[PDB]
Amino acid sequence: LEPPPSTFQPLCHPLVEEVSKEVDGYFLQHWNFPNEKARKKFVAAGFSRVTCLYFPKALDDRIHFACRLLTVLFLIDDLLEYMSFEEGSAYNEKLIPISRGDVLPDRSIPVEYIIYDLWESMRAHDREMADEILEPVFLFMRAQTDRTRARPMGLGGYLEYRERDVGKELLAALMRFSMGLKLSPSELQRVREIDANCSKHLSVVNDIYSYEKELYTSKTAHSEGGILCTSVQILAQEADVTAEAAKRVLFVMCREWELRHQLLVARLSAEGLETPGLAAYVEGLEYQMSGNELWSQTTLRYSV
Amino acid sequence: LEPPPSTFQPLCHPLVEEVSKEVDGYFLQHWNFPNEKARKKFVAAGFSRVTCLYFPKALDDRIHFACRLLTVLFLIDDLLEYMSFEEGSAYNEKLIPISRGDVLPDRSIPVEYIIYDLWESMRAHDREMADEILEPVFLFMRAQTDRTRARPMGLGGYLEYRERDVGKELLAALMRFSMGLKLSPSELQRVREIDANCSKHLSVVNDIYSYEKELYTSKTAHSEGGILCTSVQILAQEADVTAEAAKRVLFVMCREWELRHQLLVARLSAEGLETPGLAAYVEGLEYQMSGNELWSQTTLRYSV
Ligand SMILES: C=C(C)[C@H]1CC[N@@H+]2CCC[C@H](C)[C@@]2(C)C1
Ligand SMILES: C=C(C)[C@H]1CC[N@@H+]2CCC[C@H](C)[C@@]2(C)C1
Ligand SMILES: [Mg+2]
Ligand SMILES: [Mg+2]
Ligand SMILES: [Mg+2]
Ligand SMILES: [Mg+2]
Ligand SMILES: [Mg+2]
Ligand SMILES: [Mg+2]
Repeated sequence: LEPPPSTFQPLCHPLVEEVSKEVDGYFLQHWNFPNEKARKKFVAAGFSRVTCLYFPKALDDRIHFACRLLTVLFLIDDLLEYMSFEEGSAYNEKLIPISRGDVLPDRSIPVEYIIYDLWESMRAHDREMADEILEPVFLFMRAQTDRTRARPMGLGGYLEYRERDVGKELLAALMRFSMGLKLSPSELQRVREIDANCSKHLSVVNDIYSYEKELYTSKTAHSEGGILCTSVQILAQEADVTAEAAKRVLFVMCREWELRHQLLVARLSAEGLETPGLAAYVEGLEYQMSGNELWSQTTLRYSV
Repeated sequence: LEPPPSTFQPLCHPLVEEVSKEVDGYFLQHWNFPNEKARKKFVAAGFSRVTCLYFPKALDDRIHFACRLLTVLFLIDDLLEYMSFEEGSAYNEKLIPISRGDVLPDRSIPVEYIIYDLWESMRAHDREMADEILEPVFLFMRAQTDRTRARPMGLGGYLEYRERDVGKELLAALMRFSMGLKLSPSELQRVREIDANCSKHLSVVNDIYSYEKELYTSKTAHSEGGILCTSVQILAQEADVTAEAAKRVLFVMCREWELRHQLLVARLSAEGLETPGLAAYVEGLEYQMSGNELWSQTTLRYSV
């Protein structure tokens, strides 16, 4: 699969090697893997590597929090595939009060205490910015088991839903936390078109590379949790082409979204609305798009 | 607009010039054009040229019938843009029994006697093959004013509907007629998937090139008859990109349909199911696709 040209230059956080060792090591100590094969597969994924590609301008003393959060979320994303919507929702809802810190974790259950300790540590570091990630995470978690996944969707409807399931908002708040980048409500409201555009790119680039993994899952895992929900399948169906053909077409659309990002950024600046905070922010989103692509292309999570 | 690479090479009927003069000449004599500007615009379109590009292997003494039929359908297609759906339906429905020869035309009304005389001349030449064009034409006519045009559609629903509005079936029956190419019902059932795929290519290539014309029409003619119904707008809205962006993506999808045509034909031959008749037929479909594209990218109908 030959990606169409992009003008985006992906960047990776400079501390990626040390932070990946730290965070992978933490999960290898605490998380419950079913066997050694699974432990190796976990390390192969490079969950801290994608985090460092997503947030290359994260502050050095903050990048690890982001790595931990995305790692645990990846792990849960995989667990949900073996559950019904009802079971998955129950699993996720239990972690919400724990994430807030309202409820103590069962220390015999790694997901509970990992989640609890992580969020406590983030609030200890920067309470205001950590709290601003909570609702975006819960919105993502609830989308994961939304019944809409069991209903046919068109492309537009899918992308509207997928903005939640792909965790666009959580990634934005996490990026801001990791960079210590504070924005006003007016600044935030100002870039909503830019956000919505960026989420389609993240979503579809992921869909393109994760399709084979997810097709297999739809055949082998739970009839609800493993359900095939992806732009690749949707376009293949609507246009009556193969999944591989749909990937090639979707990749061209991703590049059109890249062009639109540049246009929207130019226009924000042109109408005198680009603050220094907003400039750092929209550049931040570009790294998310190019980083997501670079990792997705190379990660063993999708290639094997 | 740079079309991506294609391996389909167009071909034009050898008698294109003389048949064009003949058929243009007939319509200039009989059709009620409003003024000299419209007469010139009619000749500028090259309706017999597109017909000769669609059916380059038509029999020398049948190609003119196809030019006449497509020419009158083009003229009516344009008239409908200034009517409500209801008016358009009444207009087309009048012509249906006349096309059958069941009702005599009012000889003071050019569209009626042109339609009557044409179909009578086709039945005189080859009755069985002429009759096989009737219902496909009527299916297309009824799609033209179907209120589904004014209701939301996704890409898949559009392509399904547009198969009728683009006249895929009538073009196929007309192609066979013009070539004297008789296929059995079983043979036709074998290539149904091939037909469906070819329809999407004809549709979207036309949509891409005729978009500027249709956009202008939507803003200036009847709000129903001139309504913008096209994959360019549908994809632009589904993806939230410009019309120009949608065209680029759609063009790549057209090449995917070309690949699929080649795969389906190869499979048909491999299974020992490609009769000599079917071989001629599928090659004929390829000419429609490439001829449609060559004319669309060059006709003054779309560029001015
Ligand atoms: C940061 C990414 C590479 C996204 C890819 C898909 N995963 C699924 C698990 C939960 C994450 C938020 C994410 C959507 C992240
Ligand atoms: C044969 C073609 C080039 C198609 C182009 C669009 N026109 C519009 C008028 C009615 C025709 C059937 C057609 C769809 C033919
Ligand atoms: Mg997943
Ligand atoms: Mg998921
Ligand atoms: Mg995926
Ligand atoms: Mg038209
Ligand atoms: Mg039309
Ligand atoms: Mg058109």
